[PDB]
Amino acid sequence: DKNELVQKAKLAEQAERYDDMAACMKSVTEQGAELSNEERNLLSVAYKNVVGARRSSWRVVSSIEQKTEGAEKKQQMAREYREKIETELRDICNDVLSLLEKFLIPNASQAESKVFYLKMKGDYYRYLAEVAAGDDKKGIVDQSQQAYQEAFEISKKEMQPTHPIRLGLALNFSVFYYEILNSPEKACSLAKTAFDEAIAELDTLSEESYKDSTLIMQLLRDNLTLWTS
Amino acid sequence: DKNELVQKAKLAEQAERYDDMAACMKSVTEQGAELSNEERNLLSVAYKNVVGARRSSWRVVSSIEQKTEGAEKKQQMAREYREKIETELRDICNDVLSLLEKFLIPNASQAESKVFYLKMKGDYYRYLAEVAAGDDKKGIVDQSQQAYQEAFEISKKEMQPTHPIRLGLALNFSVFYYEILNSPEKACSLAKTAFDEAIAELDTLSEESYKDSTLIMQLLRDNLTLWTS
Amino acid sequence: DWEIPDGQITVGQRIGGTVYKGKWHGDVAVKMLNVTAPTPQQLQAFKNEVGVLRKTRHVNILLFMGYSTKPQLAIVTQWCEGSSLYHHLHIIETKFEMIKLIDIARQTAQGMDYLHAKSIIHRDLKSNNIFLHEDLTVKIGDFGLATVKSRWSGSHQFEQLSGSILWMAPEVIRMQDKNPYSFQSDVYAFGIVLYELMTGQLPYSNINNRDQIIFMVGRGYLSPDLSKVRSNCPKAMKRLMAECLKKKRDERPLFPQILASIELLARSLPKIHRSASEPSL
Amino acid sequence: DWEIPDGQITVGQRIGGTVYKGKWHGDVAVKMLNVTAPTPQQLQAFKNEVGVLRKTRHVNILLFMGYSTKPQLAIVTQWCEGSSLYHHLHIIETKFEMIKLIDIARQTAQGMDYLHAKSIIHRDLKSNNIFLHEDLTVKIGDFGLATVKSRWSGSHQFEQLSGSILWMAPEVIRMQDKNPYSFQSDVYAFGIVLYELMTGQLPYSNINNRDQIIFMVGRGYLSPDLSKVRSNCPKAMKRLMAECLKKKRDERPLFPQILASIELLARSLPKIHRSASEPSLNRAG
Repeated sequence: DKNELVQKAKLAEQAERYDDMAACMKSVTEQGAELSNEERNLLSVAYKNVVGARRSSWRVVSSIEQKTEGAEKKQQMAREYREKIETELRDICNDVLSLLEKFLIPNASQAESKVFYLKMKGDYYRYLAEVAAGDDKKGIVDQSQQAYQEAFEISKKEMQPTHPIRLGLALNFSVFYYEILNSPEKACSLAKTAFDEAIAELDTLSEESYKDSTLIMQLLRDNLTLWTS
Repeated sequence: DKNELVQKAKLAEQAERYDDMAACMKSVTEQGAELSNEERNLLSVAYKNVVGARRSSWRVVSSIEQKTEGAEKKQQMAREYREKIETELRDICNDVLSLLEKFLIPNASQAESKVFYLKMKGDYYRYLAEVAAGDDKKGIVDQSQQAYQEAFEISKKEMQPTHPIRLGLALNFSVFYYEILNSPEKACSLAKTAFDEAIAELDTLSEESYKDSTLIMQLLRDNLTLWTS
Repeated sequence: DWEIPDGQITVGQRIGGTVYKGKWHGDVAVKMLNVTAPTPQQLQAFKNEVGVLRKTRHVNILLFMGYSTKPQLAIVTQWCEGSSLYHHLHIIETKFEMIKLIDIARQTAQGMDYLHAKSIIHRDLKSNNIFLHEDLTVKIGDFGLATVKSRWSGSHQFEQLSGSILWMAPEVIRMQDKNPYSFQSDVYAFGIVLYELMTGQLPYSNINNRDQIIFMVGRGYLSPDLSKVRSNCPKAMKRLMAECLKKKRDERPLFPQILASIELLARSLPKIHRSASEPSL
Repeated sequence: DWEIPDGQITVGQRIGGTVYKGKWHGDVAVKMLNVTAPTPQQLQAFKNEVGVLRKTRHVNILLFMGYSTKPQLAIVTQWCEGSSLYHHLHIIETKFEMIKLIDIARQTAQGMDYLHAKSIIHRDLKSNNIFLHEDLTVKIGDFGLATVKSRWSGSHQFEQLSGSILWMAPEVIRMQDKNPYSFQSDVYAFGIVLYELMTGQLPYSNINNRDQIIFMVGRGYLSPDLSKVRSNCPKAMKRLMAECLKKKRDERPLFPQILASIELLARSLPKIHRSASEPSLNRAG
């Protein structure tokens, strides 16, 4: 019952149980019908929290693995755990990504929905990239670039420069440039122009998303200052 | 290899992965040999963190269950999740408690070790009590009382009043009185006398456990002030 | 003298007269006018606002640093890192502990006590003019409506009522006297601040008619619903809030009595953690 | 006016004229004299010190709050929680990260830049008159020797040299001019502060003869051993320290050039930080 599955999802969220939360919204999405946008947001929160817990564990242990340059035994132990954490992290990304390919992107009927799910697809391939090594990696990076790019094209054409979603896409796509493709200048100019373009049209801000747009603009500018360091 | 299992355990701990941490020390304890006391502490940290995550989830959802006084549907949903969380929480407590009955309490050779593991047994039965309803509950409460009491008897006879472990036992045993047996006056006088007795013998503090003793004395006095509210 | 020779100030971003983040011996806040031709009324406004700030040196008054005339009329003050109390309470809904909330009350009172002690009535105290600097120190700002009590009652002249309605005392709204402002009107505003602090919400949330609120508050029909205070709010605070909010201005306490109360409110109060039990070493 | 009517101030503990922790609209610091009969020289001292403080409003100058005359001459300022830079560096040996040390340098420079910009020479800058307020903000205090530059070389007259020797510039020690103080003498003191910051120790630790240090520094024989800077000290800082410490005062940089160089030292420095990854919009709530 999509409305039960959704009500439990918010219960899961208040209890800080994001894997339960993510399981509810997963099965909602699987009912094959277009997600509402309170629904869409519930799915995005769940999986961002579920995947983010693994990303953060990965980074801690990956770091231990590098600070133990043999120390072979500690380094072997760290490597093994890293790879165990990776495989949780890949299952999570593949889960999301198959939801995107199978239901959410095909059912997206409005432009804002397509930019949102294509960004998300850019995001989950980027999390797979953070963690890919070798043969896998170029393919994975290409897919992330391609989703962001498509999203970026639609959002430039359809949305106001201060729209939270267009701003967030520019934020994440610029992060992809800097962090995954090691191209800081491209990252800086993508973020600079998204910032300047939103300053040029502050009249387009609305009461109900004012807050998010404003926060993302600040995050754009903070990365820039970090990247120019 | 007890020393491998222990080295991974500290790795688990730094990565904030307390279920892995708890799994290492479990299998250490199972090697049947007396735990060292760096070991003992690693086991206690792991399971305190593993069980505490469930206790805290239990409290959130138990609360939702009471604030949804029908609201039958929400209350049914909350009840179900509560009970799912309970059963994780009981498995964890039983796991610990069978380690205590089977290895740690029988192998405890020094007085300080017995007070530590008997307190721990008081603790895990108390966590089961927090969560028991009806038939189970008196038995469970009796066992908690009995472990604390035995511990309390040994610690009064063998340890200095400022010993962290004796102070902690008084702290937890007083919490058991107030919270599980709803006897605040008994709880207050147990905590007051443990505090006053440690003030009387500040010369017994030593360089290396000064800090813990001092913190527990402060916690004794904070509960008292809360309980006298 | 506090005139900053032209050229030294380096205006940057904007925030909300109008306020910019600038540069003059470090980060500063710049509040210059955007009117190329300053009317003699905007001029006396400036002269007056500077006049008041000049008399303030206290850790809970936002630090006046100097003024400029040349490029545009402007007031320079310390820069603040961190948000307004408004922002914490109604935007990012910061989950302050009750001891912190009491402390914010206390500091805000401290700054107000200091102003009144030098005869300054702020006249625009709210949750947006109270900054939690570095999240630790309350700095009261925006002295654009501030004024000094004149010993004579024939120098009040006339002034068009301005200000945010949610913090305006009934007597101010009614605007029946030559001068309806008093130390007590500032207290009332602080009363509404207690309300935001102890409840988490602005007053009159069910009413969205601006003119209706002005009319019903001025008339006595409408007043804050004190039942909306959160349950952890010390009884002494609820009482103190209701006292600051009294309709009959003379029935309101002044800031020493406010600091005398809040001074003992947190003095004989119990900030504990209940759960305690036994935390891992 | 900043005269605090008698009775309002409530003097308490002591710390180190003489300084007490008191009460006046919150915790304050009270520096009143213990001389029942203030000589007209102690009087002009007071008048002058108040005169200087009155002109300061900046987050890195310790906040003057007002003065009292009645009971005993006294200066009231903000209270500080937390220790002096002296105390951190040589007493509790706080293990600051190099980015923090640079930042302390930067703020100290910021406060000095502000004073010099209004023509105040502090004349007693050291590691004991620099407070890390709440461990986060440098407040420069003790303006007991502070003075304002007179346009006319007919006011210096005669003042008996006083101050801590480890921070006194050679020209000040020598005391050959009518007025050997300058913005540059303050810079030199700040130079010694850089020394404490980049090395962890006071200068001349092998010498314990007070008069010898005065004599050898004034003469040019003695100067800080820059080799004692810790290895994590950015080369730009070592250079900047050696420049502030130049014996020929005119060769020393002033505070804008010091604040302009320090701003760049932290610009291209080795620091960690960096984050902001798809900061979970979370347009829920």
